[PDB]
Amino acid sequence: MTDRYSFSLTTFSPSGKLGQIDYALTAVKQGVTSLGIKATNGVVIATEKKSSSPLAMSETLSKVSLLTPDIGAVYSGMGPDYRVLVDKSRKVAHTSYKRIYGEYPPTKLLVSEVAKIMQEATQSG
Amino acid sequence: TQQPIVTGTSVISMKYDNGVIIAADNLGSYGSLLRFNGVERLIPVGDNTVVGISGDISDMQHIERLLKDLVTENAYDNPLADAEEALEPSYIFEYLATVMYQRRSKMNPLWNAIIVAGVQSNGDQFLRYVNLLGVTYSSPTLATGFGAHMANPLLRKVVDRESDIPKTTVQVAEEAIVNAMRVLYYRDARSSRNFSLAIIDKNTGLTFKKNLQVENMKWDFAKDIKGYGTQK
Amino acid sequence: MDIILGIRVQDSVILASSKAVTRGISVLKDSDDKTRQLSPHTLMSFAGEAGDTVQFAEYIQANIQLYSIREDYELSPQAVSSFVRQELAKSIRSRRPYQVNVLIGGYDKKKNKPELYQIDYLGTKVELPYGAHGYSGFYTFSLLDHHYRPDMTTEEGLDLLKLCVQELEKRMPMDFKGVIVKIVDKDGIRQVDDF
Amino acid sequence: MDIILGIRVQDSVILASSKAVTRGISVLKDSDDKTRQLSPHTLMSFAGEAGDTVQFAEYIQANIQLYSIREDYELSPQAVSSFVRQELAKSIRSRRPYQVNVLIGGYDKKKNKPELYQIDYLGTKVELPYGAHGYSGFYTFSLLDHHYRPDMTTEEGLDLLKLCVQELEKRMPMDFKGVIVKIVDKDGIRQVDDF
Amino acid sequence: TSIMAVTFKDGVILGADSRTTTGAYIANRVTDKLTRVHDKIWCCRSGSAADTQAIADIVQYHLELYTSQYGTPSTETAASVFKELCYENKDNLTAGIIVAGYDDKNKGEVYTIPLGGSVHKLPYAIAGSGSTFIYGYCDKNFRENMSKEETVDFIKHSLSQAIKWDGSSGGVIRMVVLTAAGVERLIFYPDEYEQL
Amino acid sequence: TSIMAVTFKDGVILGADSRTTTGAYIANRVTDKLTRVHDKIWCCRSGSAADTQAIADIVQYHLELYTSQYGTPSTETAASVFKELCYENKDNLTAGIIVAGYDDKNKGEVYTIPLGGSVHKLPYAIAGSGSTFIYGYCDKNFRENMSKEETVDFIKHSLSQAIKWDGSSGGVIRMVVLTAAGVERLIFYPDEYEQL
Amino acid sequence: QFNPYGDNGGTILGIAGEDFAVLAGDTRNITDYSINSRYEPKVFDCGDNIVMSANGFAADGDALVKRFKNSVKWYHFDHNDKKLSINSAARNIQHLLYGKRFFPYYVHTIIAGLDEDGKGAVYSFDPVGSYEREQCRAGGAAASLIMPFLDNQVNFKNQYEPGTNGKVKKPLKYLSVEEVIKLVRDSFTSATERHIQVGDGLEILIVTKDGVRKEFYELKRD
Amino acid sequence: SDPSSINGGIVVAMTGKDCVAIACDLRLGSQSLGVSNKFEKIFHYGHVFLGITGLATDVTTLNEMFRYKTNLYKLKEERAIEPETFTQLVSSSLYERRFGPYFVGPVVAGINSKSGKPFIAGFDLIGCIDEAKDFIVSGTASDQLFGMCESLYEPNLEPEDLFETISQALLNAADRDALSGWGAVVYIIKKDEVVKRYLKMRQD
Amino acid sequence: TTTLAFRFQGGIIVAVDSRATAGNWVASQTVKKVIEINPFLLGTMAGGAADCQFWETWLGSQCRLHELREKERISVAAASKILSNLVYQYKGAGLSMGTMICGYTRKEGPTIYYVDSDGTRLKGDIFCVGSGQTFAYGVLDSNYKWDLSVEDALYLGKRSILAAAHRNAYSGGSVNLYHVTEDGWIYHGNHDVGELFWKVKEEEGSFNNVIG
Amino acid sequence: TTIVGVKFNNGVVIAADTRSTQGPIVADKNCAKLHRISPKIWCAGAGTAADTEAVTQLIGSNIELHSLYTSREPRVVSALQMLKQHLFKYQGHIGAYLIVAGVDPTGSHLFSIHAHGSTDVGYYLSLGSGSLAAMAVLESHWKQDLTKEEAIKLASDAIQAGIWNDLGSGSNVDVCVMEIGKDAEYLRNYLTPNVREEKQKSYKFPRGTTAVLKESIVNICDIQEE
Ligand SMILES: [Mg+2]
Ligand SMILES: [Mg+2]
Ligand SMILES: [Mg+2]
Ligand SMILES: [Mg+2]
Repeated sequence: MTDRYSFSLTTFSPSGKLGQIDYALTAVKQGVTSLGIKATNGVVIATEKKSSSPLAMSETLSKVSLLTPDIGAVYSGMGPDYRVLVDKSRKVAHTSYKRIYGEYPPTKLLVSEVAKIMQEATQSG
Repeated sequence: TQQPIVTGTSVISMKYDNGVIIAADNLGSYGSLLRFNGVERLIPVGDNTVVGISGDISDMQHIERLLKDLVTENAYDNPLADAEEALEPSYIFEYLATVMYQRRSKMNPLWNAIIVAGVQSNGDQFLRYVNLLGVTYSSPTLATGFGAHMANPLLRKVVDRESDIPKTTVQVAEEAIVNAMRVLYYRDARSSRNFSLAIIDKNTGLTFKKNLQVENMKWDFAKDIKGYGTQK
Repeated sequence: MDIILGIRVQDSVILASSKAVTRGISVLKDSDDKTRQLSPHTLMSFAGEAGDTVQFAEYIQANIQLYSIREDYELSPQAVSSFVRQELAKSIRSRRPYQVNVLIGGYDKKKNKPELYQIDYLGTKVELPYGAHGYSGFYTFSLLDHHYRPDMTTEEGLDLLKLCVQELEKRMPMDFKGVIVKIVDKDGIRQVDDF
Repeated sequence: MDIILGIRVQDSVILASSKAVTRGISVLKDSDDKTRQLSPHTLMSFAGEAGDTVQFAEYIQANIQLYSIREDYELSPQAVSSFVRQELAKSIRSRRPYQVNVLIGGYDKKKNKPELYQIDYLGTKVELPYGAHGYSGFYTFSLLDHHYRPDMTTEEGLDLLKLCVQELEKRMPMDFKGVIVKIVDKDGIRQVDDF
Repeated sequence: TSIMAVTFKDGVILGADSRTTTGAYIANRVTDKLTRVHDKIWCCRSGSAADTQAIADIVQYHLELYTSQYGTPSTETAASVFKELCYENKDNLTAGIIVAGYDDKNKGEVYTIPLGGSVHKLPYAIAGSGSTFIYGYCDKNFRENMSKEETVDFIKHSLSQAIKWDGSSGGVIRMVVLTAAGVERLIFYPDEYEQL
Repeated sequence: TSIMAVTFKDGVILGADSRTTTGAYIANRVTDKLTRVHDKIWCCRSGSAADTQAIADIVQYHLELYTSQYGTPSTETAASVFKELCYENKDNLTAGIIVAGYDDKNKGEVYTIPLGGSVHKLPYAIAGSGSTFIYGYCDKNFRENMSKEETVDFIKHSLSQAIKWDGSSGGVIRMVVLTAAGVERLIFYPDEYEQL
Repeated sequence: QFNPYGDNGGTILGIAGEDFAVLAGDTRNITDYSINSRYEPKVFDCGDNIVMSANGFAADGDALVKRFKNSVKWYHFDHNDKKLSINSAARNIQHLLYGKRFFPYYVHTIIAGLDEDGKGAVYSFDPVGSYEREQCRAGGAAASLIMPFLDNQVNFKNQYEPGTNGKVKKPLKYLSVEEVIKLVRDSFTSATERHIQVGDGLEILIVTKDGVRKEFYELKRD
Repeated sequence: SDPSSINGGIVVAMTGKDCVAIACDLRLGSQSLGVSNKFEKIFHYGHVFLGITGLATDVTTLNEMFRYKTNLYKLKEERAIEPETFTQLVSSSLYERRFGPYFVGPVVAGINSKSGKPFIAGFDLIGCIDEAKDFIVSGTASDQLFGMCESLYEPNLEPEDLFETISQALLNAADRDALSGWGAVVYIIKKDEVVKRYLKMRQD
Repeated sequence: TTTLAFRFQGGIIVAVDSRATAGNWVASQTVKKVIEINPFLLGTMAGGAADCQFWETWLGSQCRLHELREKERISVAAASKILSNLVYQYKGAGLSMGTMICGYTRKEGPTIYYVDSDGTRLKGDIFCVGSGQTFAYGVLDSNYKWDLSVEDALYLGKRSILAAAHRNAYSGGSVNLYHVTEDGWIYHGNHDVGELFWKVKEEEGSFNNVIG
Repeated sequence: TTIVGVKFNNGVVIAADTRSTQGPIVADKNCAKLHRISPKIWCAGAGTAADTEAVTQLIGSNIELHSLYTSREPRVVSALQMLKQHLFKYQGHIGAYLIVAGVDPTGSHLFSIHAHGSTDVGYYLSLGSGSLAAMAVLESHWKQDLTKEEAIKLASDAIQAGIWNDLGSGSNVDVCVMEIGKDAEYLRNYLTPNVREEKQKSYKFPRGTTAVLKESIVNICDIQEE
């Protein structure tokens, strides 16, 4: 066994395109519409609960997730990828910030941490 | 220098309006072994004093003999041995305190903590402590060993300062002492259920109560307690 | 090792270090040079546990020489002293710490100033007009506190240093076999061959 | 105390003793005379624990002076050394032993012979042509073993003694501040004031 | 601590006092020392409370994972898991555990695991500081194939004496009965067992 | 060592094992630990054999000199002499002695003198390393005013259990009976008491 | 192993005025984290206008005070009822203490009174009898909390006159008995706040030419 | 031998009306030997001030560590760290060395730039936070400082009155400690001005 | 602690600091470390405070008994030896003493004996004892001459204690000066180190390392 | 330190004193010993103060992540299991002694936990140097089926016993009440029986009392423009 894929699966093509990122964006394009609007005294994020079956209880599937008491997230694209990112985002808010500074991270820095995780899935083996 | 072998646990006591109360259980422990169950650790001297002793029992029995000899000696060539020249609690204490401090100064202590409870000639309450180091102190409530940590807090709620003493009756004082003995039985691993209690009152004199038991115990709540965390 | 002294005067830093090497019963050597040139205008003297002293000093020397080649530039005395302090501060919580005390005498060519840094084996750094390690300060500091001036010449610094050594030779029980004296200034490092 | 040396030549005994008195950190004195005249032709040098050395030496001095007055007669060096040995042998099993090592240099007027006795704090006595206590013998005995002759003059003894002191000053870690040298012969005891 | 487990005709019964001391202070006078590691496999704990709780929790996990894969474990298997933890970590543990269980095939079984991590299958077992005082009594009074009522009396009388003489033991006498019928908890208070 | 003394209707009986160990080696397997200090005042010895022999010999001397002057001493008096030696020299002694005697006025009496040199008058007493294992048994089985035969059985059964569990105890069970009728020695061998 | 010594806590404070002296002490007696007594007197009138306190191990403290009181009694017997002056008492206490040089009274002793010129006097002793006349001395548990405050507020240390900026010291003007008692009370109130062994009560003995007077004040009991 | 009293020194911090003060002595020693009279124990990262007593190598190391961390904080956060946040950072940083700790007694002092609230805090060597309203003390004369502060301190002192109180607290405490003194510095901190004053004191 | 005594043309100078410490805690800044044995003899305090106080007071009693019996002033040699013989009896028991017995008689002239609790008795010209002894020795050795004036000798002793008081943490408080003459000692006042340091810094130009 | 936990009818109450000490010196006179693991799970700590705080925040952090992961409100048994396994692993070197109390969908719970990792169940518990004084009160006045008001009274009385009789405890009483189907109410300084009396004297100095060598402005601002 051992993970013997220690090389990048995303690489530059002759035209300078990173194919796997472009194809990931294509998958996002097929995803259900979600939006965000910022007001003076708040922010709103919204999406459609596209229920796969009427027998499914769509309340048990949370597309909009609390990351910290003052930060929330929504997505478009692959649901399972989102779910694990939410788990990692919640944890990194504690490990790389709250356990150090005794307070929750500001929005931009938590975003920065989530962004870093997504960047690494674009370069790591 | 030695080590205590057979030992007695807490002695507890307090002042009330007309006198003093003192109490101690009837156990002689041999380490964790509850070896001897009929040991009297309150020793009356005359009709005005009771000496309560904790710690080493062999040294207690020696002190008991010293006090017995003190009564004999006081009566020698003393026509007023049962009147004006009778032994006072203050005389008995000062003698013991002298002995305790001398013995610690020779590096050969009597391994005890002692409380002398009594009533003086003028009706004044006497309550003072002395131990193996010769350290002495007085307080409205006094207790040795575990009693110092658990009995004093309870007894101090009844008599918190000197001015509370005249407001405290013998019934309230005895009630507090008896409750304290129950608490010590719950929480001291070297205590017994059987104890003795002595009241020295300026009006009714010395009342010595033997074979008392801790009663009205709460254990029923134990049935509901299961496991140590997750077990149901 | 035993006595290491330092004095920063007007235009130079002077380091005096004993020549004796004693291994228990016998004095094995009486001409030992307890110093290393870290860079053309930076000198480090040292004293402490046998073996560790030279091992540490040469390790530092190698690192500063490496930096000098890489950047084609001489680090300031302050920068060198900070590097040395960190290494000792790192060392004190190691499996087996370097038991080494050092003085760093350097001439800063940018600021045109002499600089003396005293660092003990714990990584305790202080910049001083004059300094010592061990018991050397106990005998010499009262003299230095009295006579020292910041505008002293190199020659006056050497004379005050002689008085310190004389007091050491009088009141110290150990024979440290005199001192090697070196001067650090704008022209670099040189040894006073008669002291 | 530190170094005490003795050498018995043709017609005299020479005792050399260090001048330093060190109390831990500082050298308190550099002119201390570590010797007592027991009788006109008997000298005792001493080294060991502070206080006990002088206390023992003066106690012996007092006893020999007492004997001299009582009998109007000077005890032989051998007799004095035996008395001193017994006192130290008695002392070693006491509550608190005298921690004192001595050399006894005497000129026997009856036999017309110099005599040197080495006695340690245990009461271990030996008559020797040359002797020492502590570490002094470790540095000096190889030189004495080489150069010593029983027919040496006092001047040759002093020259051999100088070589021993020079070797001590070279290889010993401690500064003992030179030595006071005294000569015991038929005319009595005298001090060499330039050494 | 005074603990014991006794096999009888219909199965096995575990018994224990409820006293937990820190020196001479009774830190807990109503401790439950009868610990469940499986439906009908229990244990009595003596020694370090931290150690024996840690061990019991790990065993419970192992038997839960065993059950999911292989069905109900035997009492022998439970004792083996206890032993493995006690033996392999003997340098860092102070644990004296009695394991008791009921199978339908094997019926009531008792295993004692002393300090070293050895295993001993016995008709009955006693352990803890208070057990020293009842070796004579238990040896004289134990019989095989006793009834439920007799076994309860035997344990009650035994632990009563252990409590009477051992300062480290006291409080209530807890018991757990393991039979085909199920699991029954019993409790006996001082006013009951002190007058025996 | 396992020793005991038990008062009964007609007087008192002393009991003891016969094992004396140096570590795990049995230096003497037929030791007599029942020691006579007066005609009808005996003692059981535990602790340092040197100490308890020295003490017993001194007591015997004291009671012999007492008798010559004041007539037969009481058992209380004998216990007092034992206590005086044990208490005053507590720093230099390792002695646990049970004193048992028969008067006509007082009848059978038992005093135990543990390590510290305290005195305790009891209906019966147990001591020695083996006594720990029979506190439960003896407390459950002792009755006051037993017959001679019952008291012999009580001691025999008690010391049997002490011997069974204590490696430091063993050999024969010796007994000395003290009554108005006189002084009777009894001995019981392993083949007898092991099958009890 | 038997430890013949113990620590009963407590804090004492002696201050010498111009024509008076005060010796104060808290009334709390302790071992470890327990209170033995909320009121156990620690400062004693020893006769001849001398007040004394031996703070630390209370058994040794009581023994020393008892022996000194005894020494005053015998001084009267042996020397025709002559008054024992404070300087003579101080020297006498040195010998009592040094007598047990190799098994010391584990206490810090302070005596207070008036000297033979009627001026306030305080003497301070170490456990083995080294002593000195002092103007101001705190002893016991909270001594390190109190002394710096007294250096500042009695001796005006580090205080200079405004406008001069360090050139002229604040002048050492004499304090009244009322002023001293204020500083004593504030010293013990502060010590009670920050030291666990200090509390319950404060008893002050004031010595003047008229005799010895007592004052008692409540302290926090936690 | 005891690492927290080899070098000696003290730090004290106090709150006043719309201000905080933090002060320290200047001594560095090797037990009995005085080595430096210019060893300042107070540092600042933006408007947050940190005093550190104890083992001098750790004082220097921790200052460099917190400069390191507050500089990265600022680059990422795009703002200066606040006293409350920095206090948690000190606590976290100390506790991560739980079983090999820095032998120090840190003291934080500062004013929150947004709320304007005065803030002080103290720590033990492993990070336990003491957030007192009145004062924080640290060092080899901490007992002396507790005594001085408890008696001299009163709430809502004006900046120039607070200066006198904290100065006298430090000075007189230091003069009863062998290992403290050899000069002193006092910082008076207001929302947008900080004044630093070197005190004249005895040099023994 | 820093104590010194040195012989010179005009007799003996005795100078001491005034600080007593228990660990890091400064117990006193006003300790009298010169013991006035009698009007002609001085002793210095170092090591154990009680041991020095007690036995040097006792020494004064022995000296008084000597001159009553012999009708003559006791020699410094005899006085110092009474003390050294006494402490030697106690050797091993744990006495702590390092003192200079200082006096000026007809037969001896100015004389100093270093007496010590392990039994040492040394006659000498300059002695320094205590934790700050090494600092004081430096100033003494470099400035000492036999032909010092009483004024300059007094200052030298004062300046040497100041040197120690500055550098040694366990020395300080104030400086006590004494001048011992044949007709008895003369006290030359108490000098606060705090005030003295700044005064000496300005007038002398020393301690440039320290900002004032 | 004195800390207690008391079960009652519809929940649990926890209380503590407010004295933190360094040896015999009182570091903080109004310390906060009641700590939040989660909104409705609170605990009080005795022993090494840094360890009690650190272990609370670590488990509190992991409890929060666990709550988010499982979409369920945190349980006391989870906090307990995570605390004990962490403490046991460190073999008592983390000197945290805690009383843990709270409410969750399962009900109301009260546990104690010791530094070596052992845990205990009870209706009333006490911890710290004043635990014997507190337990004396609890053993005297505790009964089954206490009301909320009776439990708060009993808990605070038990802390008071520690405050007055234990030198390690003092100052104020903090209380937190956790009732089923309600928000946990934290009552900071529930009792204040130890306010310092007014001092006899004001120690405010005249301005210019302290000698000053140098003054200077400290640049706290960043590097400026232009
Ligand atoms: Mg029990
Ligand atoms: Mg307090
Ligand atoms: Mg200072
Ligand atoms: Mg100083």
